[PDB]
Amino acid sequence: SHEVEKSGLLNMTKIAQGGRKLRKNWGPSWVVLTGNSLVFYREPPPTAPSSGWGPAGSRPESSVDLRGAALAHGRHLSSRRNVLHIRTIPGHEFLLQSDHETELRAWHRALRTVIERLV
Repeated sequence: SHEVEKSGLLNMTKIAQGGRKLRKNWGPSWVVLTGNSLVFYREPPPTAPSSGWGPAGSRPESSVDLRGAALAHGRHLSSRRNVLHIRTIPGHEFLLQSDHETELRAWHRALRTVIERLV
């Protein structure tokens, strides 16, 4: 469902788009996890960021379908300490990273839970 599972600021880079490799370009992203998607915003909501979406007129930069997505530690792809690699069925791949180990850990567990429930 579209109910929000988790939201938070993470550093993110695209690694591939439709199977085409991209050079890393790390930047901060306001991230929203639902029961079926990961949604990226350029900046966090102007207020009440724990709502995930913030105001309904706030437009995301991009979104991916998590059905059949795969998660792995991102150590082969980045030297950054706490990094996760997500690959999605249309061939979009990205890394998510945080300086805070506990935050990235929670995201890894949450993403896996959402993904498993979609099987």
